[PDB]
Amino acid sequence: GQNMRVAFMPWNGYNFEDSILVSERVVQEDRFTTIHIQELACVSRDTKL
Amino acid sequence: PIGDDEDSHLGDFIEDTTLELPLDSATTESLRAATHDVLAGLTAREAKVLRM
Amino acid sequence: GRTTDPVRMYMREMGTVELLTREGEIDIAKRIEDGINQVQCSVAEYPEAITYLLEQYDRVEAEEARLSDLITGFVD
Amino acid sequence: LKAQTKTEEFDAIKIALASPDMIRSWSFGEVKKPETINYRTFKPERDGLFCARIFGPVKDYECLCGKYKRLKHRGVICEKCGVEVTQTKVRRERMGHIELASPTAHIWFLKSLPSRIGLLLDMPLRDIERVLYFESYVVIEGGMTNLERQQILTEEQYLDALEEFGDEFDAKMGAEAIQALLKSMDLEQECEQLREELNETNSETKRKKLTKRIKLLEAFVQSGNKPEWMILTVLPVLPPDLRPLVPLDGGRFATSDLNDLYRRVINRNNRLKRLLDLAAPDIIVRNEKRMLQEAVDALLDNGRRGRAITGSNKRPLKSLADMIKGKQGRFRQNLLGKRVDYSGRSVITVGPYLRLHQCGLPKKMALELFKPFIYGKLELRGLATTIKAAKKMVEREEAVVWDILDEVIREHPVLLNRAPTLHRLGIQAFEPVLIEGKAIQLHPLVCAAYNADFDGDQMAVHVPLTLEAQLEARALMMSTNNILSPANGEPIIVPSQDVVLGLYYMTRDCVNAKGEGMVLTGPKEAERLYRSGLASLHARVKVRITEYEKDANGELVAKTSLKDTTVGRAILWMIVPKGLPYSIVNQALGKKAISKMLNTCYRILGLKPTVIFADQIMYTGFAYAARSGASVGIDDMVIPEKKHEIISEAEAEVAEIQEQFQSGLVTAGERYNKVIDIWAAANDRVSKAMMDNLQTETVINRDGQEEKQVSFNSIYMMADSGARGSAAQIRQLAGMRGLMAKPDGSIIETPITANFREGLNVLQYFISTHGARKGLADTALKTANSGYLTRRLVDVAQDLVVTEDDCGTHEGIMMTPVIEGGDVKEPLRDRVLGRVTAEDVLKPGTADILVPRNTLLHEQWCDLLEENSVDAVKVRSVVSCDTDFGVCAHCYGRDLARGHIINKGEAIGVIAAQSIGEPGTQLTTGGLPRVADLFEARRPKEPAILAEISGIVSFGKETKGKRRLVITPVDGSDPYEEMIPKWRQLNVFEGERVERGDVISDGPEAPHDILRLRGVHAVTRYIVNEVQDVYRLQGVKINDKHIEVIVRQMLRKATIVNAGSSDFLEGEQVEYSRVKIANRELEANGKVGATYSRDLLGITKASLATESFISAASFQETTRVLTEAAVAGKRDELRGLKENVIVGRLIPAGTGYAYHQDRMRRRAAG
Amino acid sequence: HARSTGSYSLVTQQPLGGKAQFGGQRFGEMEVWALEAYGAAYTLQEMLTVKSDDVNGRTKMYKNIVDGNHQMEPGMPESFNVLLKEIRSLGINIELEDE
Amino acid sequence: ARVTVQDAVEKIGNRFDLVLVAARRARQMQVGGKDPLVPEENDKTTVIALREIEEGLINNQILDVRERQEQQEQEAAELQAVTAIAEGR
Ligand SMILES: [Mg+2]
Ligand SMILES: [Zn+2]
Ligand SMILES: [Zn+2]
Repeated sequence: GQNMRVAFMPWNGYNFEDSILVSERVVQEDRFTTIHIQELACVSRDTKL
Repeated sequence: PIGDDEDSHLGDFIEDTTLELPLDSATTESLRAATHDVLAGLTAREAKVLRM
Repeated sequence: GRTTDPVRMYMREMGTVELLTREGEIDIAKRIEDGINQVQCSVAEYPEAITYLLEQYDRVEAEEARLSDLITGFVD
Repeated sequence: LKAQTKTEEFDAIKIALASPDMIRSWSFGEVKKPETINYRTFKPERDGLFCARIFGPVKDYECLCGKYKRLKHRGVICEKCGVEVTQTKVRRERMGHIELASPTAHIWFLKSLPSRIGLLLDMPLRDIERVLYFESYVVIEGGMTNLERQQILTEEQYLDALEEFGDEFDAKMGAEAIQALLKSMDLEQECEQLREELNETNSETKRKKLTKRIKLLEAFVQSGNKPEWMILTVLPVLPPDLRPLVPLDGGRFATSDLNDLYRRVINRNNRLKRLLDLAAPDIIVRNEKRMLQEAVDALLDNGRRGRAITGSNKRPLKSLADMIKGKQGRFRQNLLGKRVDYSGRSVITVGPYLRLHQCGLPKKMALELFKPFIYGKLELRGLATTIKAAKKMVEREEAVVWDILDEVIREHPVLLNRAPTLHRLGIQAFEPVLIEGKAIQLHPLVCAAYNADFDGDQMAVHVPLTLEAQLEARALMMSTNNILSPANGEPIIVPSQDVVLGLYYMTRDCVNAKGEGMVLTGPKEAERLYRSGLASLHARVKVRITEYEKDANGELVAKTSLKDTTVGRAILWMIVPKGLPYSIVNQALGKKAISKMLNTCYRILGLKPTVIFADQIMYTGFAYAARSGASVGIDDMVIPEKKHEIISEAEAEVAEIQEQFQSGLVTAGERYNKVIDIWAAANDRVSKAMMDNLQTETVINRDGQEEKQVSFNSIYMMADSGARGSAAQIRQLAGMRGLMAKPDGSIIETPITANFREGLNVLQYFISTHGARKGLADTALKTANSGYLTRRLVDVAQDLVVTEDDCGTHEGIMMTPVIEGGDVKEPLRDRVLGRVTAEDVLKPGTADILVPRNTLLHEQWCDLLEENSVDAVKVRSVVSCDTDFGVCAHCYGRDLARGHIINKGEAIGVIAAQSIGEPGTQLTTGGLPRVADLFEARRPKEPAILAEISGIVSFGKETKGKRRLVITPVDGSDPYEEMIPKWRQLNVFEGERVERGDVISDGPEAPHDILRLRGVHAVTRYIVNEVQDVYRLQGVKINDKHIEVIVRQMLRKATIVNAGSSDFLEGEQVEYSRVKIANRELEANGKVGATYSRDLLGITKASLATESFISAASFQETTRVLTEAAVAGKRDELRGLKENVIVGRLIPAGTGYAYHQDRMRRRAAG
Repeated sequence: HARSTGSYSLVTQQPLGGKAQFGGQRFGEMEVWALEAYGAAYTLQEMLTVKSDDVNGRTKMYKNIVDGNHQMEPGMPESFNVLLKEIRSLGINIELEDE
Repeated sequence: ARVTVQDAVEKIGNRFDLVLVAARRARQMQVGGKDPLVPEENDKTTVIALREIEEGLINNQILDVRERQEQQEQEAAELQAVTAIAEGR
């Protein structure tokens, strides 16, 4: 994963239980972004028709 | 029985393809209004001939 | 004695009867011959059994039936 | 008025044995062939398990041959192959049959534990089976010769007997024999004869069995079932669509297991007819008959003989019994669960901006959820031509649909639910707020009710389709409408963590800070002083405030004054609505206090102001906690400076005692105890060291040299406020943590010397690991235990609902404070709160009635009783309620999410069980199994024996296994002598008088005793006090009520003593009995009234007895229940919750109570 | 996941995802109890009848939802309806009395 | 929106029968046979009905009365229609 700047302090209850409040700097830098590779299939079968 | 050892068993996953979707069933009921109004549009005899 | 599971209650129930001697088979078969031929003879002694066969063959040559549905063939 | 013939809205249900002709009545054709489908054209072979003629057309409104394909031709039976062209659904309906050649026993009535054919004929099981397998001959209608009727013979015996008696003697074998037995049976004659025999001889062993059997007989007679029907002449076949052959991908077919079985049965049966027409020898046809019996049995219920296996697969084929029973213990689909449309779910987030009456919902989710509403509303306004085009629009997600969605969402509530549903608050209604994202936003204050963390917990959403559901959700399931736990009147909306740290940090006072000792006009300029940075949030300051008191009659008094308070408290006071006094906010505001604030506010201003108040409290809590800059560093945790010294001294003690063991001054075990004691004491010392330090060590100066107050340190504020953390965990952070104990439970004498702030080495951590694993394991286990407990509880209560308004009985239990040991483990005010007085109570002087008769005691009444010294109040309870088949609201109490008295029709049994069950995860002989034992009313291991009757006692006889105890009453006789084993140390004085229910020994006692000897109120008191002793010791708040309703359900059954209507020893409903004796005291017999004795049945035992059999089939063993009901021809009228839930109609409670009532009275009347 | 009206199981008519279009959430015994504790009868009925198990009620509902009428004409759940046939398939006669 | 139903609960005591009555009325509005007795805020029939309960102008008594009256309002219309059915004899 990726290390990053963290501050411990309640921020307007947005961190309420375990909840995590992250800046836009992270989503902009595309660091925590992930690439998914999905394999999709198409089957050509034989029906009595 | 399929995986998980659970009550999931093969047949429980076999979907009914013979049923019709409600999304279409509402249209089948709606078309009957459309052709009805549109048939109210023509002359009574044209409507009789077309309905026939 | 009864363990349930009818495989057993069968397997044991049949095992009582003793195997036949090579002669006993002939004895039994002879008894068969006696019985049968008895009923055949009893059939031959009935007038209606004859007259019926005649009435049937009159329908055989009349094309209302076939020779296969009456006789399987004679002693010939 | 012609009653009816065809479909109506049906009531009750009936169950009984099936006649051959009745079986045929269902059957629309006889399946004559094992074949299924043609193998090429997949059409059904005629007269087979799958058939068009007998059952139904393959495709909708079309004949098999294909002649009539038109929807017009409908009631037409085709000339080619008769198939009436009708919907394919009828192939899911129409049943069938098979005519069996040889008679066949129905395995459910052969192998049921009390074998029905067996006890009906008064014949043993092994005999009957021995007869069924052709292993022996049995007599029928023996007549007068040599032999009994039920007597069993053998080959040779039967032969000899027959040789002696040709006629006037009868014996058969096989299924035909048992059938002949059952058919020849005359029940009435047996009734007469058995009544006589009952009346003649006097022996317990005789007339016990006698009366049991006659009762059984006459019951079976009154049923309408004739014994012959236990033997199947005809075998019904289940509709094909319920056991489908339906194809799959790759041209592969999949079919149920009922086809293998049915096919087998058909095969063997037909082969039997064949063997009959071939005149086969006896042995062969016998083998075939047996095989047929086995096949049929395997079809009905498999596993009671051979466990037959499916084709090519080892796994035993599933029979009809397994089809009914289901799986997962006892779960019948309306139990385990059911899939539901118009729903969704996802990960959840915070959303503090939300009001507590609402919540966030993902856009896309709301779109897909409300899709039909969106369509209809789209074309209602005219944006879409037809429904099709509407679908195209929402599918394209055109910009115009979002507004329409905003329309359909507005006043339309949605239901939110979590995974571990325990109490009713597990599901709550909210107003949807459209949010961009895939996550569900859930209001923080409600996070307590769900027990939901933010660590990835998911929530599910359901849409209240029907109008009634919308209003139900809004007026009941709504968040704002439940602010109070149903278990106790304390608010469940209590602020959680961040917010309470905010309000705590706000109101608090440091010794010196900006604006110290100044004065301000009002909270406005106090806040204005703070925000500008001129004054500090916490400083001691006098400010003028205007507080209101509503103490006038329905009217707010206004008064002003200069209060000595802090800046923060002044700022916070702005929020506090109306008639609340300033005192409430003048304190330090801990979690408890901040809760009591909301509480008082609710018991003063009402609902709405409490709601808005709570909201504001959350908002300000978050804001000021944010501004606070509260954080946690490594230096925030302070270790005692004297720690190492305590460690070393306590470490000297161990070598002291060690040297003593070396010299032999002390034994090994005593040494162990010594060292363990010194280490424990050490831990206590370091704990109370770091506590004092971390707590008061802040030393600060005001205008002088020095002074010291409670610390402003972060971790302390967190633990002290109640936001999170506690002395226990803080102790483990700074000071050493405990001593650990090996899995055996032997506690290690080398405790963990280090802590988390310091490092733990290899050993210490390894030793901690076991504690961790046992922790997770134990907790994860107690969750399941709790679940099982709640299950038994709801099963035993359920249908108990408030029905009648007031039974009007002076009866009730005496409510005193708990007063255990030293001072007051729980007050009187809490025990009597929200309850209703049985009768008026006095002052020290009398003819002054404070609380009249029966009145709800609310906060004012209870404080009025607190003003006066009254220590004693008699209170109406649900256990003593005179109302039969339910509780009157006047008996129950006011408790609910609302402060008003309990509503008519609310189902209390359920909520009671839920209330008892929710805390059950928080419970540690004692413990949770102790609770389970209590409700099960299990007699303990080493109990105590109470005195049977009052009066002087003495020790009788001598030692054999027991030394008899002879009781001697004052007036009445003294036949009573109890045999008490003398190897148990006694208590009772040989020369003293003992009241009934005194201590004749020590140890716990079975509540059966307490009920019988000490009385009903006594036993209910014992149960409630003991279970409350278990919960309260853990810190769990549960009102006595719920426990009391469970208790009432426990004692529902009682055993009669006297006679004059029903049987002597019968255990029966005290409702039935009390209603019958109250009715028999007048009219009828002048007074014949029979005495009973209250019985105590355990919860799991009392759950067994339910009128409705459909209900019993749910949680009990299905196989037995269905039979045992079917023999008596039991008629289930519904009337309960569970049954109506299964059958799928409105619940006879809640909203539906207006239905079932207006019905129930219409029934059995004009 | 979200679902309004999807496919249905053949053996017993119940919501089942066949398209990767997900079957609805499972409403269990505990959730049912949660409804029972409140006074909501109609929410429960609509939950286990029209929204799920009723082969008629679902569609008859849908038409009303789009028509702008919120009601239900519940009928009998297909589960219990099958249970009747399974019980009656044995030597047990189960009937529905009165009116 | 209606945040708390407490006021309606004040107007009719039972609180389940509140749901029932408000339901019936909300239906009277939703399948239109009638119009609101109080200004619609864009509130759906669900909430409008509750507002009608809170104002004390709608409850079980009032509804039953109105309906009973309407039965005769129709009887008056069909008065000459059904009496023309004398062919029954
Ligand atoms: Mg969690
Ligand atoms: Zn045909
Ligand atoms: Zn009562």
